[PDB]
Amino acid sequence: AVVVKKDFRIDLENELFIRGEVTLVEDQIKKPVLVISHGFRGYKDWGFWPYVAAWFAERGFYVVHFDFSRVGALNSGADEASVQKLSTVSRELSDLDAILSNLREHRLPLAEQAETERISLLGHSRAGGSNIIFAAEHSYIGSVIAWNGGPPPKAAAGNPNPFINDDVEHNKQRFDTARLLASLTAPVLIIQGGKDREALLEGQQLLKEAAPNQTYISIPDADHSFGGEHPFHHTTPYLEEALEVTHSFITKHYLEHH
Ligand SMILES: O=[N+]([O-])c1ccccc1
Repeated sequence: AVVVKKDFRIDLENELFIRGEVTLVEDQIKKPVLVISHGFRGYKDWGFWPYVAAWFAERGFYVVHFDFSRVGALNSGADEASVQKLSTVSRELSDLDAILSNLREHRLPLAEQAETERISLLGHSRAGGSNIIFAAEHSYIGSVIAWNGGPPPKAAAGNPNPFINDDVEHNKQRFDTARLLASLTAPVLIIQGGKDREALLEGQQLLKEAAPNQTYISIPDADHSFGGEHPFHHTTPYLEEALEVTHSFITKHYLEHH
């Protein structure tokens, strides 16, 4: 049982691109799909992501994780205005659309082993919110999990990004995850570490109050990265628990029960 890792690159407009990887144990059968989105400071090789992708591949998934367009732009020497424009939630939604379209058109590596009837999303931090938005707007997403994220987007930390300020202001209803969670009939899981930063914990309580239909799990002693921040020598009890709970939540919802 070898975990294969197949690199790919999706060419977008002009000089932009998405680099990604498919992680899979090749069993000559279609496997449910997990698409992973990294957080605002992440990239596909950051911290626990390679371990996480392999962990789900060992447990029966066809896994996709990838660099958002803004990562390749930065690495390619794009200037600050270009990188800032690519850093909106709106661009995340568009990059996810390119990943999912290429998956659904069987252009990703080993796509004959992807069960595209059974797509789940896993998003970390800021991508937890954008994954909820994407899932709510796309019927073909069957379930979504957010790790230490979920609340509606707002202006990023550090330097002012005006494109982010405009994106947030022109999309207040569209990006309101409390309203989206309340009406989404697909199962949503939010895992939140109890040691995380305290404006985030308050945002998470508003989601649970707004949308008690969904599933909210606390890991009381875990921080924003479940201890798996870069570099990654080994897993942690908080990351293993988040993986277990995420896995259990997905399989619990594969069969339609009533
Ligand atoms: O209250 N909670 O346990 C909770 C609330 C939001 C997200 C995760 C857990």
